[PDB]
Order: sequence, then C-alpha cells, then structure tokens
Amino acid sequence: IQKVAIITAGGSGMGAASARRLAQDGFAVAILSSSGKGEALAKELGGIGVTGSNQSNDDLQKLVDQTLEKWGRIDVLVNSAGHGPRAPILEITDEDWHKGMDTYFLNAVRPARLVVPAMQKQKSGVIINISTAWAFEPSAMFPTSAVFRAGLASFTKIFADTYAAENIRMNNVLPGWIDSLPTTEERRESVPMQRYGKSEEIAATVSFLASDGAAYITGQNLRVDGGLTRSV
Amino acid sequence: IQKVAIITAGGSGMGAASARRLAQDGFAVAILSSSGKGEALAKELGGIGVTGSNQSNDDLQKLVDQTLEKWGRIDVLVNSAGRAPILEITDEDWHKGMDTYFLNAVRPARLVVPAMQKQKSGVIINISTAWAFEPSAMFPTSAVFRAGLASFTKIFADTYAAENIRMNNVLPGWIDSLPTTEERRESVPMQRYGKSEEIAATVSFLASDGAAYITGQNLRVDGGLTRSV
Amino acid sequence: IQKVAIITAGGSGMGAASARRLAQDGFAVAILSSSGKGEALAKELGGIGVTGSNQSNDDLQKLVDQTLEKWGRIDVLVNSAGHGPRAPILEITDEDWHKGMDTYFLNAVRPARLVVPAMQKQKSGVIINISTAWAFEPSAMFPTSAVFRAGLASFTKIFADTYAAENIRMNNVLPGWIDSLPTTEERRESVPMQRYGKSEEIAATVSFLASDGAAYITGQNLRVDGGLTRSV
Amino acid sequence: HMTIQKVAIITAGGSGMGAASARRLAQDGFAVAILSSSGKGEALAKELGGIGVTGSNQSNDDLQKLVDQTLEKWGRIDVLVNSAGHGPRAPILEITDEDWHKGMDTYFLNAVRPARLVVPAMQKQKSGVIINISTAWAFEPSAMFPTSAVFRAGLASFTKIFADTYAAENIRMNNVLPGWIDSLPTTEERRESVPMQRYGKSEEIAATVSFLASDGAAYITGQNLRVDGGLTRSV
Repeated sequence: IQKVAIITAGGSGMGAASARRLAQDGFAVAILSSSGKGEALAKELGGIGVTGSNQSNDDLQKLVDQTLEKWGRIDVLVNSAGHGPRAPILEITDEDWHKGMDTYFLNAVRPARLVVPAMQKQKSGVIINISTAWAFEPSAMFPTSAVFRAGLASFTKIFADTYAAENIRMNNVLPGWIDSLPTTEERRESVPMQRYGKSEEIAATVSFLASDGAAYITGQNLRVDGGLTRSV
Repeated sequence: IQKVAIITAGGSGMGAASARRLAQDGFAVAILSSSGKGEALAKELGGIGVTGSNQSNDDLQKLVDQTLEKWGRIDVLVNSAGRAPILEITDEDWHKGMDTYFLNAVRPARLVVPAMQKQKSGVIINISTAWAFEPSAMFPTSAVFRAGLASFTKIFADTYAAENIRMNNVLPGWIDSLPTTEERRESVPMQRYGKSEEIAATVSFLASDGAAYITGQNLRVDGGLTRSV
Repeated sequence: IQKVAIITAGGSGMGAASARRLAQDGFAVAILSSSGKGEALAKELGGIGVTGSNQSNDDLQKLVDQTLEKWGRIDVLVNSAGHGPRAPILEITDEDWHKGMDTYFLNAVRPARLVVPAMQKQKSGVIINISTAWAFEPSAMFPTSAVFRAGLASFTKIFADTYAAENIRMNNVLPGWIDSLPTTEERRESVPMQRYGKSEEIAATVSFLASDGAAYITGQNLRVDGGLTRSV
Repeated sequence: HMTIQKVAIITAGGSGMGAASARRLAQDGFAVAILSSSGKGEALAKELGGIGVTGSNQSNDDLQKLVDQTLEKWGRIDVLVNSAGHGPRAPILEITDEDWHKGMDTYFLNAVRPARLVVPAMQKQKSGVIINISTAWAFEPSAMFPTSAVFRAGLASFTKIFADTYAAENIRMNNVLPGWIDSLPTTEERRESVPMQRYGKSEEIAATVSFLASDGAAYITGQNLRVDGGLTRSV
C-alpha cells in the first residue's frame, strides 16, 4: 500500500498547499475543487481530481468512489474552505447563517461521513480540517467563520471520542493571517511575529498531523498564528 | 422605573423558572412558548404572553411589539431552548439544530436591541449547556451550536459594549427539569442535580446592576461536572 | 443561622469592598489586613480584625480562632491579594518567582486549609478568591500575578472536586481594570465597555457567589472585565 | 560545513520522554547536549555523538556549565527541550507550603532557568525554539498530580508572556502536554480511560517535539498541544 489522501477545496490556497505537501510526503492524492485548478493540480501531482462542490453530497461520493476504485483505501482527509458571509453581527440574515453553516461546518462533516467506512475497515485514519485562529477569540471581521468553526471544534471532539477506539483521529488546524491572500501592514504588525504565516507552514502542520508520529493526537485545535491570539 | 423582561421558551423548565424568579425580583414579564404554557404562566405572574414559535420572526415581533406597547421598554431578554450518532445526523438535522439552539437566541436579540440602544441599557442572557466546550454524544446538536453561540455572544458583546448592552450565557449541567439516573447523578462531584431555581438565581444575578461589568461570558452551573478550569 | 465571613487582605480595594458588601448582606465579618484599615473597617461593621500578614501562619490561625470563638462557624472565606513582582519575563529572579507564589497562590491556599475543618463540620462552605482577568490571557504587565493565578485555577478545580461531596465550594472572580486604581486613557479605551469596573461590582459578584442561589457553582473562574479579554 | 549544524539542548534528558526527544532530535540531524542527574545522560549523549553533563536541572551552576560547553563546542543553541522529574503528590490541602515551593522548582523553574541561559544565543541568531514537556492535566487537573497541574498551568502563562516578548526576534516557545505515556509502568484502569484504548509512546511525544523543532512549525508560538489519545474533555 501507498497511502491515500483526499483534499476537499484543494484547488487553491491552503487546500492546494496541503495537497502539494502530502504528495511530496508520498501520499497518492485525490482533489475536489469547484474550480478547474483542482484537476490541473491533481494531474500535476500524479493523482486524481473531481470538479464539483464541497457542498454537494453527490460530487463528494464521486470523489470517494473514484479514490476507492483506484487505490482501495483512504488514509487522510483534509478539508479546506471557501469564504462565507461577513457583515455586522445582527445584520447577518437567517439565510446567511444557514449558508455559513454549509460553508464552514458541513464542508467538513459531509466528506467525513463518506470516508469513515474505509477508515473503519482499515482501523486507521486521519481527518484534518482547516479552521480559523479566531474560532474561540472571534472578531467582527469573520463572524460566520468563527461561529461555525467553534461548532466544528465540538463536532470534532464528539467525533474523536466516537471513533478513537477504531484508531481514527480528527484534528483542526487554526490559521492566523496566512499569505494565501494579500497582506496589509496593520494586520502584519498586529502579529507578535510581525509576518504573515506561509501557506507552506499550514501545509507542514497538516503533514505532521497526517504522519504516524502524530497518531496519539486527536480532538485538538492547534493554532498556527504567529502568536496573534491571546489565550493560552 | 418598572423594568421589563422578555423570556423565550418560558413555558417550562429553565425558562419558566427564570420567568418566575424575574417576576419575584420585580420585573414585568412577557413570555413566549409554542405549547401555550407560557401564556398561562404569564397570566399567573401578572405579565403578558404569546403562543407561537421562537423560530418565527412574526410571532417574535408580536411579543416584542406587545411588550413595548404595554411597558415602553425591554431591559432583559432570556432565551431558553427546546440524541443520534455523530455521523448519522443528516444535513437537514444539522440545519434544524442550528435553528433550535443558535437562531433561537439570535432572532429575538435582533428585535430587542433597538429598545436597548434607546435606553442605553440592556442584558441578554442565553441558556446554553455545560457540554458546549466538553461535548458528548448525548447532546450533539445542542453542544455544537451552543459552542457556536458562545462565539456569537463574544462578537455581540464587543459590538454593543459601548452602548451598555451586555450578553452572557448560563451553562447548566444536570438539572432537575428532567428525572435523574444514578450514573448521571454520581458523575457530578456535588452528587446531586442542580435545581431549576439555581439556574434561575444565576439568571437573576446576571439581570441585576451588580453584574453590569460582566459581558461575553459563559458561566457553568454544573456542580463541578465539567473538567476544565 | 447567623452566617460568618472571613476576608483576607480586606483593608482596602476589592477586599474591603467585599467585606462591606457581605456585612450589608447580613454576614458577621472578620478581617485580616497588614494595614490598620482592616481593623477600623471590622470595628465599624461590628466584627473583628487582625492586623497582620496573609503570609503568616500565626496571624491567619489567630484570625480563624478568634472568628470561631466569637460566632462558632465560618461560612465564607474571601481571599483578596496584595501586589507581587512585575519585571521583564526573564529578569524575574527565582526568588521573585517564589515571592510571587506566596503573594498570589499561597495567600489563598493557606487560609483555605484552616477554614475547611469548620466547613466540613457544617457540611457547607464557600471560598472565593480574587484572581485576575489576565490569568489565561496574560500580559507582560503582571507576570507573577498571571502565572500564579493560572496555578490558582488548577488548585481551585482539584479543591472543588475533592470537597464537592461535602457541599464546600470554591470559585474565583477574575477582575479586569477596576477603579481601585486610577485609570489611564489607553487602558480605559481598551475595555469594550469603555470604563473601569467598580469595586462594588466585584463585591456584588462575590455576594452572589456567597449566596444560596449560587450553590451549584463550583470550580469556576468568572471574568468580570467589561469585555476586555478575547476568549469565549 | 555548507549547511548549519543545528544544536539542541535537552534538560532531564537521561530517561523517559527527555531521552526519547534527545534520540529523535539526533536522528533529525541535531547535535545534542544532555543534562541528567544520572550517568544515563552522558552515556546517551556519547551514543548520539553529542555532549552531556551530569547534574541537576534545579541548579543554575550545572545548567550554566552545559550551556557554556555547548556554545564552546558548536557556537549556537537552536533548540531547548525541558523535561521534568516528579513532584509532590498528596491530598490537596495536605501539600505543605514547602511541597508547593518544591513543586514550583520541579515543574516551573525547570523550564524558566535554562530559558534564561539560552535566549542570548537565540537573540544573536535571530532564531530559536524552546519546548517544554508539560501535562495534559494542566487545565483539567486531577487530584492524582496536584503540583504538576498547578505549575504547568503556571508554565502556560509564562510561555505566553515569553512568546509575546520574543516573537519579533523569531524565538518561539511551546508546550507539549502528554497524557498517559509508556515512559512509566502502565495500569489497565488508566489504559481503558483513554478513548484510543492505549498509552502513548515516548516516541510519539518525541515526534511532536521534532515537529515543533522543525522549520515547518515556525509560525506556532505560545501554544499548549495535548497529546493524549483523546483523554482530556475540552475542545
């Protein structure tokens, strides 16, 4: 067996960085992206791609089925995310809250349901979600992101307790300001380390969590933020 | 000044207990419930009541409008609320969970804040769960969306602090609004369930001037159940 | 039942405010302070005072013995604190770290040891420590305070678990900027509520925690800080 | 010669998780310097092609000797890993004032003391990592390990202040918080309390230390990472 990694929202940013690093580590990769970039990248990394939505159970099933048809196993699932509603806290509509849940919570839950049967058969698996350093120290800048990634942390803990005995782990990586988007001086200066994080630094964190050496870590939320957040 | 409290899901359990205690404290009370029990309780307490859904903006607006027509202010809002394997919960179930345990607080908050802004004074207290940050399989949608509620609460608190409008959550452990099991009771270091009245007392404190410098907090009332500092 | 409260470091600041409020609530009061202020306050409130140190075994035992001789019970212990070492984080010497521990940790622990026997006989008791809102979001401004109050929280949890079955509770109140000291504009403006807290607000939180209504609360750390800290 | 030979100091590195960390860092390519109160420290350092001092992780003098010998030999300190011995255990009110002070030396100043001594080299380097082996019980404390939990919660707050103070100089500090690890004898009761139904390996703690000592983890600072098989309850 070559080990296998599926990456949802893997066509750009932190998803793409994670897919590249996991391929470099030696995983066969399967990528889902609503852009064409996902399939180009999977091609370049020698793996497979599906072009579809991380909100669609059917695109997801196609991705999972193709990965199992080809390699017969799924060792790692990495879930990255899009961008959800941003507005003043009482102005976000009920509809927008629902859309935020789709973007930032069910984007991780939906594919988790579909990969777990393989991981149960294997008695081995890792699921890593890209969350946000603001989950427990939320800001008005990113209200639906923080709300639903806090909820994702609770989901992650219930999941971790439910599947621990089957050697299946789930952890979240909580990035601060990352150079996947343009920097501002105010934001950069607000980080004690006085720089944005590299998308490759997030990918390195994913790589660790996907390795045998991290096997005893489950249910955790690891902030990778140059010291930005205040809580121990 | 006769101060005013609105209680959503105040027909039974911790909502009813909160409504009774706030009435005893001297607040005028307006109560929403879907069963009808909220109206019967309001009448007993000398207040007003609406029977409707805490997921419906129209029934909520009716409660708010009637309260402001009667007493001209809203000092306090208390939001109270109504098991499956973690991967078996459907997308539809998660969305329903969010309506039930997250938007139940958010929807009435939007409608009371204007009065609170005019008053330069207001308190919103949400009844959450001690399982929010230490969740278990027993209360999955509740815990997930109450963790989300905490993050909402902090953004809200930051947004409205300068206008003297505060939001806090009370996080109950095992409370006597339901029957005990011995395993549950024994898991609590205090070796007893909490009283609905003890939750209501914590609500009362958070509705008082003495608590005015508390905002954005999640206060566990659980007999020592949860493990975290 | 005439209930009884002991307050350590109760001569001024949040300690004195707590003693005044608990007297107003109807408690008999006993006060320890290194200042003459403690005794003047106790005498006013019809209670008893010892002039002495919350680091001295002899002074504390005297306090406790005189309280039990007078009223036969101890229902509430409130521990306020003085001021400990403040310096750049690596310049604080081993000796200063040990002094900080005495000032901010052992100040609470020492009296707790001495009042628990009465509380056990009573099958009822409450201990409330005045801590700091910076305990888990520490600031270089108050390094020994934050370090030892974070320590205090873990002590408080072990205590709460050990004595819960005997109906003896311990909780900590974590103030932000309080008007026991003069404001600075920068500090005041950093608080979302745009004001310092009142000592009377801290005392009201102490009052609630000493009440029957709070009887199901134990092991907790309650921030009273106008929204200053960032963590949920 | 064409690539920097990075250097790691391990305190209490003679056995258990400290020795595991030493071994792994050496395997990663670090030159290792080990302090241990037993001869185990030096023997292990010999095996790993490094240096060792026999002495106490509570003694400024012995720590200064290791640091000096390290800088004398390799000219730099890139990584400091602080493990710990064992402190007082007793019912919570039975721990004497003296036992609390001893606990502080064992679980808090064991990290602080060497941190003070390695930071100047790290500042000259504009690069450094300090990793303390703490405990999963720090914020979910148990009556089993009272001084450990108290002072490791304290260590977290120290760590955050340190991290804010030195972040601009690219010097980071993080804590690894192990649960039940196979460095000590196992019991069934403890094993079955862990959701993963096994103890952690010392090698899994060392793997976490290795990651945190690597360039990949450079944007992580001030954190407490629990490695506990899901034992602790908090998100």
